[PDB]
Amino acid sequence: APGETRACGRKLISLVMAVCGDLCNPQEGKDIATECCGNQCSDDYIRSACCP
Amino acid sequence: PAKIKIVAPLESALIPGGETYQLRCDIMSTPAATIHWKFNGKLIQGSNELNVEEKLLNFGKAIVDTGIVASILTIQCPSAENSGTYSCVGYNGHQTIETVAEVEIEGEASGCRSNHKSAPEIVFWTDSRFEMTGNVATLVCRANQQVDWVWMSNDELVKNNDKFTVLSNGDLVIKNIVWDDMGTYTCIARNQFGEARQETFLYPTAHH
Repeated sequence: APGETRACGRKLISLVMAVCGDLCNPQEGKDIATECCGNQCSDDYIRSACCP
Repeated sequence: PAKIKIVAPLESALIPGGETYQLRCDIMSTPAATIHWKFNGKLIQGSNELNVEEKLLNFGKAIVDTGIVASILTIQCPSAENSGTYSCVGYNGHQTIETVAEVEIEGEASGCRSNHKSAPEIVFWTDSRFEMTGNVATLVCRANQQVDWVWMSNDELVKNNDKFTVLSNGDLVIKNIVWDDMGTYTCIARNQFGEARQETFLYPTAHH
């Protein structure tokens, strides 16, 4: 993996866990991170996809 | 709506004297937050200053401004005089959050040379910044010494133009951000004593 595509997922998963907490399954957010680092996601999706 | 939340709190600890010790806190905040440090209620690092200039540049836009900021406090030669209450305080203009820890030094500092002429250290930085395409975003770095700032994107040097602006306080201003700006930006602080490096991250969010 390119380092850029690998730091992205790390920072995204940190924001997602910070927003949701226990309400977000770790493997569930890890899938959000993969999607939003390949393609541009909106802010609302990022902040709520793991815990509406 | 404004929100501020601890990602990594200070924890109380009993520490060996004379051995360098580093505290760290991470804070998620919308809008962007600043971190300062206190020892027994007295300020010892950082400031209350917010990035009001970027708010002006984005005035009248729909702002995301969400992300995590981080800060480290280094205790060079822990002695009994350093035992006390340490607090990391985050602040975003609306709310204030504070994480407190009792750090007690256990032992004596028989031999310890706290080199004031040591390398500079990046003691506050934008861990992540999320912002909407078309807006201005800012990546922050702050150092413990007087330094000259240089920023790198994808192993290329960042130069001042009408999009990027390297400020003298350590900010990297990026105007009219686009999805290709996504990625890691390294901030480099250089002086006569050494150089410090620290990675930051920018994510332009889709504009719906």
